[PDB]
Order: sequence, then C-alpha cells, then structure tokens
Amino acid sequence: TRHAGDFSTVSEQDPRQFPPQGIFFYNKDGILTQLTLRDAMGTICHSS
Amino acid sequence: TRHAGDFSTVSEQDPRQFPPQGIFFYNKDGILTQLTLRDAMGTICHSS
Repeated sequence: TRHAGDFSTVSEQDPRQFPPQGIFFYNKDGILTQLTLRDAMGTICHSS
Repeated sequence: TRHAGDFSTVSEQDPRQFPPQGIFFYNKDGILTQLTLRDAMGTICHSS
C-alpha cells in the first residue's frame, strides 16, 4: 500500500487482502457496473 | 525510508529490505521489462 493507513477499516482482518472476485467499470452513460465471477457460469459450467 | 509508513506491507517481514536480484526498465515502446540475475548464466556459468 502506497501510504500507511489508506482505506482502513474497523474489522480484525482487512478485507482488501483477500483475493478479488469482481471488476468495476463505467457504463456508456458514466454509470458504475460490476462483473463478478458467477457471470462466467454460462461459459465454464457447460458440457464443453 | 523518506517517510515512515511508505510502501507498508501487511506481512510480518518487509520484503523490501532483502538484497535485490533484478532490475526493471522500459522497452523501446515503453513496456516494463525485467532482467534478473539468472540471465547472467550464459556468461558466468561457462568454462571460461
């Protein structure tokens, strides 16, 4: 982390250390959308 | 460290303090390439 104390929480285990599962980006109109790992279920949970 | 708390790692042992074994730089096109110690094998692991 670039500086000590950034994005701190009040838990006992900082949730940022756990591996990521989604990704955030902006829509056509500047709207925050998300895309997690279960969206790939229609691709990796197939007979192929 | 110019400022106490910079590049703070949550781990118990700061990996920044060990001796370095590589070096980073930029390509012709501005792409981050690396050059590690094991690349000197063809030179220092010779018969000469």
